[PDB]
Amino acid sequence: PASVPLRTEEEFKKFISDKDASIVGFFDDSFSEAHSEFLKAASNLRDNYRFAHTNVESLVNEYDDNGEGIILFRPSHLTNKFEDKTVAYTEQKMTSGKIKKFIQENIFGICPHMTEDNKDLIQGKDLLIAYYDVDYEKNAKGSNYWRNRVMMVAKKFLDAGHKLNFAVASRKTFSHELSDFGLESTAGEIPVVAIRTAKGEKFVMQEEFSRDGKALERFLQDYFDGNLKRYLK
Repeated sequence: PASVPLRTEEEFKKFISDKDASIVGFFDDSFSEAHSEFLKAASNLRDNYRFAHTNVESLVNEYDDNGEGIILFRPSHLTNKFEDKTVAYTEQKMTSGKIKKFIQENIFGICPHMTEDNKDLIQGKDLLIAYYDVDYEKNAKGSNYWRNRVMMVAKKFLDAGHKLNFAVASRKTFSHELSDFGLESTAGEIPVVAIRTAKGEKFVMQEEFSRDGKALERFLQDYFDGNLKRYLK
């Protein structure tokens, strides 16, 4: 069952309550080229992502207007002012190739929480990570406080046309990665920040992370302007 059939609204609401994102197909025609292409995408990628599909009429009618849609639902605990919880597939034609691209480009949003499980999906492109005591079990309050500050700043650079991906991550979980940046792992609350480019250059924020976001802002400005020396371990 590469994609989970959702048979009621209640099963749908259950599916999307996960700590990870949901990729949900809405098809009134289970035999269409499009439905087939989604099950193909689902069979191909189900090891790293959560797929489900539905022909429940109220659901299909809600999320698409022509009985043929895909929506990504990002995790409820991560919803924020800077982006929306849902992303619709808006290409005219659904192919497995286009669908995989849409997942890769949209599933994580402005600043995912990087975990042990999703790290290989998030890493690989030019990426800023803020590391701190992220833990949505015991510390949702702290986790949101710092993530909202990273996102507020990131959103401004993104809107301005800059290309860089962002994430937050546990300074404890990723204690080993930190040594790449000459950062130590502590139980301390204040984020440390470093960028790794796709081509392997590392840039480490020097100033302390200020509550108003301006230290991050100055670091990113210098990064984009080409004013930072890279970190050599």
